[PDB]
Amino acid sequence: THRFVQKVEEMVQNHMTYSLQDVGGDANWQLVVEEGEMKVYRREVEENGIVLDPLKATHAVKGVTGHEVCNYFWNVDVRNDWETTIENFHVVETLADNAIIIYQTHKRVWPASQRDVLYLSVIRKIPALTENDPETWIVCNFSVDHDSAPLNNRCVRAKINVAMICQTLVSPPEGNQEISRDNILCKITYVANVNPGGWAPASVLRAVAKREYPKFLKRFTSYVQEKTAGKPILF
Ligand SMILES: O=S(=O)(CCO)c1ccc(-c2ccc(C3CCCC3)c([C@@H]3C[C@@H]3c3ccccn3)c2)cc1
Repeated sequence: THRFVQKVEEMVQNHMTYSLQDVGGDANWQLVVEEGEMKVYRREVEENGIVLDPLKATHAVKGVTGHEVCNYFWNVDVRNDWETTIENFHVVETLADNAIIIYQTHKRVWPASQRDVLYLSVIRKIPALTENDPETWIVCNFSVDHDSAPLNNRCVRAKINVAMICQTLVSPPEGNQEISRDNILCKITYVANVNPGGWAPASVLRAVAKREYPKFLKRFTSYVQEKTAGKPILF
């Protein structure tokens, strides 16, 4: 269908295999911020003196489904309503109705150079592995090469592997009556592995992540709740 079908399958399954695991009981993850059901963890990792710190967060969001949260996360048309760190983005290629390649630049984090990034963004529904398990909706954004990447002399090229992974729990339907948003809960696992791609001072990157990831999770999840309130549910 397109040349990244196989790569998308591998990235998506790697997340299904490894990113969903619980880390509440795992001392290898440091719990760095908690704000109610929002739990943000990371591991301190450097390669060549450059911070890579794997970031993993869980959250539980009332009144929205995983399909909704993934649609709003993936849909480039609403990106600017919730995103606060992007300076410019351009859709570089459409691969399928569920997969695009995006070029974007991020607001500079002083005193490091601005970063840019070039990634495939894909949204998939992953069927329940057994009839006992929840279905999953996942967006994965992972860096790829491309010939129509911009020359941007201000920016160092970061590389990312991010996933927003959602499972949705509902009260079952009571005969012929729909499920209300009061009875739905979206369990989120969000993972972000970011390679700044060059020099950046470690303590500043760490302080910035510790502040901006929870701000992002809070703003984005509230944004989905606000936009879906009183709209029919899209399961
Ligand atoms: O969830 S997504 O796919 C949403 C689509 O954009 C995504 C999230 C985060 C990034 C990201 C890119 C660059 C940087 C750093 C690297 C060196 C200097 C800039 C960071 C650091 C961690 C801080 C950060 C955290 C959360 C949101 C934005 N910024 C994060 C990219 C994509």
